[PDB]
Amino acid sequence: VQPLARDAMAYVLAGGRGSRLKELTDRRAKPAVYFGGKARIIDFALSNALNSGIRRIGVATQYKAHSLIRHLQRGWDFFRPERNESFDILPATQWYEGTADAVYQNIDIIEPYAPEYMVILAGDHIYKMDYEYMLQQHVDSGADVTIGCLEVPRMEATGFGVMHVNEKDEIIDFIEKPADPPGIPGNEGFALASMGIYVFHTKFLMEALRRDAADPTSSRDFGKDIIPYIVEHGKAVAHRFADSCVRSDFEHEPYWRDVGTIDAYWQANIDLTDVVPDLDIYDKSWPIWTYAEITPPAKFVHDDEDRRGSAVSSVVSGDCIISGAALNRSLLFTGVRANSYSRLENAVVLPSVKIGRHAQLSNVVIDHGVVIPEGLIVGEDPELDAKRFRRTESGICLITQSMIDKLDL
Amino acid sequence: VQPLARDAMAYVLAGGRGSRLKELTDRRAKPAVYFGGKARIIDFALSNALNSGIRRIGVATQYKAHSLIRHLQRGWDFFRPERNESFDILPASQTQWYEGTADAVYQNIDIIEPYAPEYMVILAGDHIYKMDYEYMLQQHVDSGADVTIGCLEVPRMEATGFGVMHVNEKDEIIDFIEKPADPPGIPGNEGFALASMGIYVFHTKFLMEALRRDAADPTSSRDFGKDIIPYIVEHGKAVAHRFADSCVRSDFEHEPYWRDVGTIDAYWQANIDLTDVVPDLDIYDKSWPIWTYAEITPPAKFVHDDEDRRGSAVSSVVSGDCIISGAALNRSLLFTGVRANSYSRLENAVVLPSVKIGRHAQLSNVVIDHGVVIPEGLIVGEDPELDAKRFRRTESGICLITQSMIDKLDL
Amino acid sequence: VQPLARDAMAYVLAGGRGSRLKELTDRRAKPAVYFGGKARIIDFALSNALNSGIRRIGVATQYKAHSLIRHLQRGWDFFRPERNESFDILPATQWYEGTADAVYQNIDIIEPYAPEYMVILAGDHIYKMDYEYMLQQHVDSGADVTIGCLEVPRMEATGFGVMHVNEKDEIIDFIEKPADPPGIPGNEGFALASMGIYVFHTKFLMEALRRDAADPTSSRDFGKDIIPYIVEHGKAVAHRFADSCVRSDFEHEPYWRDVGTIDAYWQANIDLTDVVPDLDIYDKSWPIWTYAEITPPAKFVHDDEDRRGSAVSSVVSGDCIISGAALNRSLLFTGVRANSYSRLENAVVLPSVKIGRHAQLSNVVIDHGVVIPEGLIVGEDPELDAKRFRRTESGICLITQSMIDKLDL
Amino acid sequence: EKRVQPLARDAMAYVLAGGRGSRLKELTDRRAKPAVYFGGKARIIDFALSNALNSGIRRIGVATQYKAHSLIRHLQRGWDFFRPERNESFDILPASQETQWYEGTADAVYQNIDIIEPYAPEYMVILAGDHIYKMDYEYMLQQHVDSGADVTIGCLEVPRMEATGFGVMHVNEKDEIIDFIEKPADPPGIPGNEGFALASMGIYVFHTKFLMEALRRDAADPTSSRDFGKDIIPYIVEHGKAVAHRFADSCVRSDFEHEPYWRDVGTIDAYWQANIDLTDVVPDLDIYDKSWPIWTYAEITPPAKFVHDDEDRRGSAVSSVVSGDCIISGAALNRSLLFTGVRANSYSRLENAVVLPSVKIGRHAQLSNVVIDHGVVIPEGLIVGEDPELDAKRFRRTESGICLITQSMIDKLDL
Repeated sequence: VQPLARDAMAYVLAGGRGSRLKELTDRRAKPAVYFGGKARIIDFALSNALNSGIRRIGVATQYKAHSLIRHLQRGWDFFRPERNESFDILPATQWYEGTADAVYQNIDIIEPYAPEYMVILAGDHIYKMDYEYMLQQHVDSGADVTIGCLEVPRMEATGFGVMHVNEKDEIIDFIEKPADPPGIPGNEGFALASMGIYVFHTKFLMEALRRDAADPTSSRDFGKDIIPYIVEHGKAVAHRFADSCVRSDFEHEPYWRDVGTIDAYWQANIDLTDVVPDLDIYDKSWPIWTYAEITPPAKFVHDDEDRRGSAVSSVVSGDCIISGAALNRSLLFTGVRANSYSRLENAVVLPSVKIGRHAQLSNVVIDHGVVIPEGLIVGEDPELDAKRFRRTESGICLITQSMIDKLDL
Repeated sequence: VQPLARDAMAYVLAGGRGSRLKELTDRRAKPAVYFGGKARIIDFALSNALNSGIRRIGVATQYKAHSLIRHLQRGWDFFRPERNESFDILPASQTQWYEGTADAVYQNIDIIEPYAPEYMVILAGDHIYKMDYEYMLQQHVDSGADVTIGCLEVPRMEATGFGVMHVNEKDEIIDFIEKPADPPGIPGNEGFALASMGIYVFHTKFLMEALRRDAADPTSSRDFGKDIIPYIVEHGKAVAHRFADSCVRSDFEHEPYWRDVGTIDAYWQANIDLTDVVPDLDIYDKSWPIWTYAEITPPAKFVHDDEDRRGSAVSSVVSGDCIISGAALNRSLLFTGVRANSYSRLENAVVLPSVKIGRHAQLSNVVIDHGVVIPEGLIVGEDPELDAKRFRRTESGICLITQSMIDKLDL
Repeated sequence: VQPLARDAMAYVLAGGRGSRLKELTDRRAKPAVYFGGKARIIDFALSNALNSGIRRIGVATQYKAHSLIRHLQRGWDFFRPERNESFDILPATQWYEGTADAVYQNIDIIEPYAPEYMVILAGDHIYKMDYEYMLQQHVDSGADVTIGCLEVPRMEATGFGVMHVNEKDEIIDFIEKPADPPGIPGNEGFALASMGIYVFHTKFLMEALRRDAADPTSSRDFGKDIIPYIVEHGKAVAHRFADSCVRSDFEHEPYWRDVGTIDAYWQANIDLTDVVPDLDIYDKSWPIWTYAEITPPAKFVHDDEDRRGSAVSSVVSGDCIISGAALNRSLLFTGVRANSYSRLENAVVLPSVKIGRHAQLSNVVIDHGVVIPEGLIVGEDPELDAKRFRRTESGICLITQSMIDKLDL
Repeated sequence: EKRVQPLARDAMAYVLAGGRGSRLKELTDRRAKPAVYFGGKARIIDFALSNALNSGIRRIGVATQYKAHSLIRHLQRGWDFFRPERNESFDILPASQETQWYEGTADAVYQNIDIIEPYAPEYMVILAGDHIYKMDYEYMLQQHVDSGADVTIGCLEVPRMEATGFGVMHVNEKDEIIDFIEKPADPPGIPGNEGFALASMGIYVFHTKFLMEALRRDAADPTSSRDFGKDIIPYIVEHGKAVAHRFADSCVRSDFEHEPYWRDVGTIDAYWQANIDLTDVVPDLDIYDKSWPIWTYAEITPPAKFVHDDEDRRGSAVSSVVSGDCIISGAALNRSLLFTGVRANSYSRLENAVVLPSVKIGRHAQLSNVVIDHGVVIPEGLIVGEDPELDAKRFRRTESGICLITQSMIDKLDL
């Protein structure tokens, strides 16, 4: 009779340590990692909730949340309770004992709002999805939990929490990374991979997590304790990402990215420099909100036979001054200073980085605020680079300031 | 002890047609004209008021002000009355419009009175400059003047096109002259003259009766520069305040910066000079920021790198949400949202927001109005007689391009 | 599945004079008249749009617009275009030569948004409605216009532009203020009363308006020209208020008021003093947004035999100081200051009113900011009362500052 | 130089808000003292924040600690209007920057040097965030640079009998501090005017340069309790120059406030008194002074509604202060102060009651000389203020007969 997103509350689990992103997540959680030239990773789930019409949002934080909390304070500050909206930042006596405990310790935050539906969201993935489709299916199916799932070729799901399904898209088994992922009935060769997105009726959810906290035997996680429990003792249904995903007209397939490794993080950002990227960051119909300040425009200067500031096949944010520096196939976040006779290629450059004169960097990820000393060469000597910085097996160097300062060169 | 701006209300006069900007001000008052890549002209005076600590701002607008008013509604929306801040947009009505710039104040006494400020800072809303108004506020009460007037220190040859302040040894105004052929020089500093910036400071009580006396005078032109100021220069006490004293000069600004941008060449030159390696105006300054209306936009993007086409910008300023797809930019300033397409070329171009450049177009020495769609293959800057017959072209060689003109050509 | 509000624009008509409110609207448009103790009239239509899910709103203004426009600038300032929200104030040859011209002159504001549906609203009524219902009837009905109608007893409708329908609620004729109004077939005694709420497909509305500006015989009005044009040539289906009205559990009937006359304005505000008011201003599930400031609480002072500052069976806003004044069956907006030995009864007191000592006013509407001189008496001399101020037949006095200024006797 | 621009442009206010409100007992059990409500809408911390705002300080940092959940949430929702590109900043700084908490009140600044120094403020204004007072810090800033002092301290001029509970500053003819004693049993006196002493408000103005010096060389010394008044301040009064700034010179008074207002509300009786005092005809604190307004977090709420007038119930407030969204239904209120959302029902009576937000007073309940905690649902027929011995056993009753009532005591309730 009315749209269901009115009665929904998005609960964002943003306690991801990153870990596999190494120094990139040393002083910040993975949802706080920058992506795309402007936003952060957590901005996609939050914008999905906003654009789906969900007016109540909770975000549970955990590992090194100081930068994430400050981002959510400064950027997602426009919710007003008297308009029936709310944005609750819910940081962790001591740590949360998992991710279902992240919902248990904040019952007294949710239950005052009395939402009828809770949309449990992973806050460390890049994707655009209309959660109204997932809410309608949860009501129409009468399930205890609806789980969003990717349709992935049956060889990529080997590194995924895979749900096996029958012909009515009801989940009959969950397997953590099966060696031979079970396929879709009548559509073998594709398996359903878990997105970490679950829809519950709130009364059912409050009861389920409460039983979990009364189980000293439990690890207090949705995927290892809660989700297997309804899969076996109850009713679980799968929601396919392709049904809910919001595709631009310049998007060639449903887009979802885990950016779990340094190589995957690098590839997802550099792919935005392509002629027609997989992710349309120019889409106005399903916009991504984030914290942004009014910045001066980007500037390209110098044009001698010695030095020319210019960008080619590149994405350049505002407040960037490209002073006699050559940029090719590079993505620059806000406020980057590149100085004369320097050159960057295949570089993901996080905000407020300064490139010293005569430096030459190839196939790199430069962390926030790093000052690259004058004349530094990266991407030329693999063994020297693997000694000075963190180098992936395909030649991408993660460069942090603590690596830079520990060089007598 | 206490700062004077706490008890001051900046009153910005924003009803300037800027007639000599021609089609650039067709449907837009001069304070609403875009400048510098992101801001509009009126944002400088308002940002000077804010950064000087003046928490009450009134903006008087006149002709074709819908786009200016919407800018003020959207960009300057953060003032809170219960924190003793206010931002009043005061368009003419609430019999015709404002009879003059002094009537612009007079019609709005009942807006000014409830605030009861002790000082009134009358600002021109159509100039580009940075200034700390507390210095001027400080000189006013220490001088006992009836009005303090902000003045540029310009060489006498260039002061001939200004309203010039004749000043004695105490910088007291003994005569005001409209565009003198031989401008009176500063005593002891001949060769320089004092040119009015249109910045005034009054005690609010003094100002209210002046404009009320001006309103009860049928002879009056109802204008500050013609009726109120020349009245004080001879019957009251008028003192000049020197812009060099109060100008907020960035460390990378070689001189006090003030631009009128009163003609198309002057508007073009002021914008295009921000592409210098060291510009006169520092748009990367944080100590005295210029606030404006801005939205979150995607970054600028450059695509294609062939021998046929290469998207790139050299010696240029490029705002966000600009897609430079196989287009070659040189010495150009692009506002937000520009789409430049394959095989096109821009040189010495000021390109206002949301302009599309079609493939194979080549434009040199241009000002392209907001939202203009340049047809594919158009050439500007190559045939002066053809460009002048097609567009508004200055005698210096700069074309102003509007969509009306583009729609008016088979050729 | 998708809510239709996501793709609609609410276009509020707020250029009304409210002439039978007399000096209450001498310097304000009727949509800017205060109502309820904190809000103004137009806030209800705007809140209905916001709560229905509509985030693109345009408000056309005309007569006495400054305080209305200043109200919209500072109260409805939280919309952000890059979140696909918009709020346009449209005071945009002289004025609006009608009401259909109010849209025609602002097509250049509308069709760039390219909304799929237009919801044309009257901005001078007090009501709570979910516009998703009428949108969800419009696109299923396939009509060229859905018109919101109140089902009123047939002798109330004599002041309405009345339409009658068949068994399928299809509008066959439109009669403006019928002396003997046509009743609904089958169940007569009641009639459909048009509320001035129109729903269109945007592409249809644009043509209907441009063909209405083509005809020179046109008064350029919806209800007078375009609306009767479609029921004669196109398809119109009425929509019943009771199906869409948002009623609290404490509102015993669908609430809608016109407050067209001073007596009707007084009545609607004073009825809020009831124990069980017809309008529940405490319904948080459909809240009315307005311009509001942080204000001090209400203060009640003095308690002697001669003076006692207190309010009984009244509604008192913040920043109100009831100092030795006795209030009874009154409603006070923010900022009122009633001083010692004064007495108010059956009074609607607009913001910032000052009641001097010993003043005793009864059955009045006091205009915004009026200073009541000490010892003034109203309500005891019906003959003297009509001579100083404006008295209705029922004996309600509207008091403005100008009436007080001219008071010798 | 200048001598024209205000010093506040180059200052940053650092609000210490990590206190426990020790003697407020159950009122600060799940709130820090800066988060305790005061006045009818605002919380205690809003006064120091508003003083900084209205003084011209656009850079604020708030250090939190003990049970900071609702305090931090209050700061996120209310104090959210600062924009860094306008040279404004509001930093919420919880104690997670190391080992457990902040070692002290000076540790709260040293742990956050990395946030302070990029701003590069010229002057540091250290504020206690648990006092009710209105003050223009610009007077203190300008005094600091004309004095050449190392630290300037805000001081209350109180009779020496009352200065026995404060940190007392011993000054000379030039109000230059000679000594500091922690709560002297017989405090020293001011030259030219003894019978009075200078008591520390906990307000310190530093040159940021030297403060960073004093804080870094205070972390690397295990002799220090890592506090300003206990460790930093006494160091300067000995090795440098410490000057006393008197609240009477910078206090912002209304036309309706007859004396420099400063309250500590450190106990339940003091807290109850400070709120009830607002119901007086001429209050000591003028909450209607719009020249120095107190900003806080507030929502659009419905008005206050009074209803019923029979022979035995009449909803009415007398000599009281009633906030919005209050429905006084057949309830009589006298000498009370009600925050937001309070629901008082028929035949109930309140006298001398400070009623925090969203309290519900049940029918026939009669309460006298009480402080009711936020959200407490008073059961029907409850009688408080009638039986001193039984009220003392059921609730937190003060030595002067004020009962603090929390929900943790309404549930635990018997004969």
